[PDB]
Amino acid sequence: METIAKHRHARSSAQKVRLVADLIRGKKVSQALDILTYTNKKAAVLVKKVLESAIANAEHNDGADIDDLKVTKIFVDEGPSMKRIMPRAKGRADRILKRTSHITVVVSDR
Amino acid sequence: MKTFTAKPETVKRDWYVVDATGKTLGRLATELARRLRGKHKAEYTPHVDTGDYIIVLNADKVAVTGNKRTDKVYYHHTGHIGGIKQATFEEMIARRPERVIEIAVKGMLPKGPLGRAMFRKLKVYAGNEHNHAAQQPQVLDI
Amino acid sequence: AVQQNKPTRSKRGMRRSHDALTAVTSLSVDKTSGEKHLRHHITADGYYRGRKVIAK
Amino acid sequence: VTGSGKKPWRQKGTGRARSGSIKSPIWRSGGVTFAARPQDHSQKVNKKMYRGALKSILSELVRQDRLIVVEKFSVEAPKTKLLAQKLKDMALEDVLIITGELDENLFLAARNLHKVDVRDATGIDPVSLIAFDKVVMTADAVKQVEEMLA
Amino acid sequence: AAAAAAAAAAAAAAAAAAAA
Amino acid sequence: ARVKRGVIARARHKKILKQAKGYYGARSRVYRVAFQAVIKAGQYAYRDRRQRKRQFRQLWIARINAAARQNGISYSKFINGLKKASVEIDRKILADIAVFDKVAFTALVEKAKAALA
Amino acid sequence: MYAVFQSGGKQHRVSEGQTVRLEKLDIATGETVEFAEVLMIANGEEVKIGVPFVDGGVIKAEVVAHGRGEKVKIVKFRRRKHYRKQQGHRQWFTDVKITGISA
RNA sequence: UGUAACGGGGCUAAACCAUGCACCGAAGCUGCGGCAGCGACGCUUAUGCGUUGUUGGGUAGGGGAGCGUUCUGUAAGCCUGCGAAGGUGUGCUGUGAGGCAUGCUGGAGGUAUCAGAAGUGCGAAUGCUGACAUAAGUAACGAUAAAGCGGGUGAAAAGCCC
RNA sequence: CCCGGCGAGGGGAGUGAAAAAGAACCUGAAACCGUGUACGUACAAGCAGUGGGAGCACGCUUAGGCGUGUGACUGCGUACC
Repeated sequence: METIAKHRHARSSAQKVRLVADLIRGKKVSQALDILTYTNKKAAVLVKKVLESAIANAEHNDGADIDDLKVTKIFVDEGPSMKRIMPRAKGRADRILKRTSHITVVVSDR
Repeated sequence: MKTFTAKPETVKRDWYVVDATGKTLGRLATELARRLRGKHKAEYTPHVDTGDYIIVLNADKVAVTGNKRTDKVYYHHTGHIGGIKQATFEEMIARRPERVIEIAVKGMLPKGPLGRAMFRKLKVYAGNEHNHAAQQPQVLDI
Repeated sequence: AVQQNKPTRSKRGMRRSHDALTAVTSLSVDKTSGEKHLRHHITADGYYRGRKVIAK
Repeated sequence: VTGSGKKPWRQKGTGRARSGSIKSPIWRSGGVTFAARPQDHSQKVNKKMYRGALKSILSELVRQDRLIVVEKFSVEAPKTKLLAQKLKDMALEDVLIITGELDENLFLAARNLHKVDVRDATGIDPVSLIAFDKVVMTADAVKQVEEMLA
Repeated sequence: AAAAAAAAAAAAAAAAAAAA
Repeated sequence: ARVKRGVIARARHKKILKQAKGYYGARSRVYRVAFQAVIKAGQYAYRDRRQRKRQFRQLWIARINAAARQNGISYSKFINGLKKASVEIDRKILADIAVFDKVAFTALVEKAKAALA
Repeated sequence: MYAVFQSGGKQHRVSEGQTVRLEKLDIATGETVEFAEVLMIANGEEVKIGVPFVDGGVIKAEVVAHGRGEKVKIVKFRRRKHYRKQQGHRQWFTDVKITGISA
């Protein structure tokens, strides 16, 4: 169809989420969902949930096929960084970020 | 004001064959570099490829006169340890006569790429035989 | 040591060339389990070549 | 400043800042080095420049025929529909209605409409002539305007 | 959404002068 | 009477950066190191503006040389022949007219070999 | 199709019937200006001359407007000093259309 | 550290000396177009012009001219929801600072001109604050007192409950 | 209503003139970081740009050898304060 997908405020290391867009970038659906669940990373099962929801709108929100959907664009943008502190040591503290993402899957036509 | 320019489809590459026996070291190479540089022909300018194939004959009978048959130094360094690999005209003729022409042209040609394209045009052989007569070298022994 | 100078964007993406997960082509079919399963492991119903290993 | 001299470093030993103060003007708190306050802005200007102006400015309205002497423009009652018609019928607007004479219904009524304000012969100044182009005065007003100025 | 962040100002020196 | 320093900052930056495009890496991105870059840029433009008329006054000479060489005489001897001929100096750029007609050039050559002679 | 002529700060070859945009000289928009300082003929028939000038020919051309140049930014800059000068220059231009070699 | 006491190749004349001729070569000089400063000469009036001479590398530094920004005046005046400012792109334009026109965004205020006043122009102060990089997916994950299984729940159990 | 863990969050659906107005919510720049498309780039050394300049994609240059974008190669060129 054309449907987007975001999971905003994904807590997850963003250089790692970028790696797994690539993994299944433009390689249809219904095996790109399977790979993630049988490969490494729990980034796998975080972008996976975004994936099966994108699909589910490409169903219910117009559609009726997973037979003609290719995962056209898939990225992930840097999300709001979670400011915190680390007592680093010897009377020195540092803002230490719990880095974050906006997981974005965009399935379209095949 | 505006000019013709070169293009590598607007320069027809050519085969030439040049002597080496009556010819004299570095004065054979200025004839190579000359041709290479495209100031033996109609062109725009050296600023792209202007090479055009050309072939020496021997490399064993190029004159080096008496006093550089005596020793003409050739230096090389291998970037290791104490290094240093040294050869003379003579030791080269032992060890691939071809090299006395490759080193000549190298320092009479600029930097990398366009000299290194312009190494491919020049061929270097030892002995006056032909071995590639089939892509029609046309005489220019002179 | 403690570095000097700021690496360029290029120099990042150059290391991250080699970073990626191996595409195993994970899904596969047996004639003992037509499931869409990862090979040389569980089918998710215990099988490996048939034969349920799972009791959970 | 509402700050204090507490020093955010303990001299060199660390290199966070060379500043000794949080009462600096370059701080987040600020301070500003040439901060605004009470300042005077009143100039002298001679009495002969003062008159001098209102004589050139007078004798410029004349050359630009826009100075009008009309009498008995005083109003009988507060009601500005009478001070409308007074200007209107004489095809005037943008007025001063400047006279030394005393009619208080005239001062009061002039306050409404911002294209006219209360002006007096004795209160005279440049800027008010200049802006409010038609210039309205009684035969008595001019006679007094002479002694006041020149 | 609380925040707390201080600044640090303590020494990292421990090493001693060369050639007095 | 606080003045907020216009938007005049990243507006006068906005010029530079748009005229500073096309550049590999942070050389265009960063305002500091796209200003010490923009300087150097202009400096070179102004430099080479005069080097145009050098590098061409090498390019020309070069090729006039080759032309004449193949025919008769040397460069030296040539040019001093358009000279010895008089109004027909023909410039150096437009001394070369041999690109689309060698014989156009060759006429000057032969004419000039007799002026010299 | 050559025959060069004095164009002032430049000289120019003939291209015959084809427009050339050259350094500004003179003349209002419109109007023909002729270059009888032509000093080579060789219009493909290979009619060589070597002598000063060509007497009896002109190079006619029509001015299809003139106009300003175009801007390129002149910085004169010396590092380690306190010195920059910025300076804009844009020239001017004569155009010719060319109609010459007319006898 | 390696030729490294010809720039290099290379050269036995391409060396070296003498002579001569030719050519190359700069932002020099000349040509051409155009600009500005001062001086002068004519025309000529706060005038300003043309003509001509000559000049215009420039820190410290002096002088002389301006732009722009925010504000107040000129302003229930003008411009604007039939779309202002700002943002973001382009064209045109000026010697420049910049300006002008305009498309997109935007959803409201902004302001010719002339003059007046300034918290009036920023890359640099280990400047200050705030944001986000960088090293990096590196270091480390806080004790060398080891955990392992099987259930249970739950969507998910190496770590939890039993 | 749907996906998901009666999740979070998001997508729809409506609300609304606007939801790139959705609560981290005005306008939302810049740094910074992606994705796409076009073009370039894996034998070539150096303030990375600049002048020249081949090839390529676009606007056809809508007849014309042109402009826009990019820049192989090549002549230059040792950052700013």
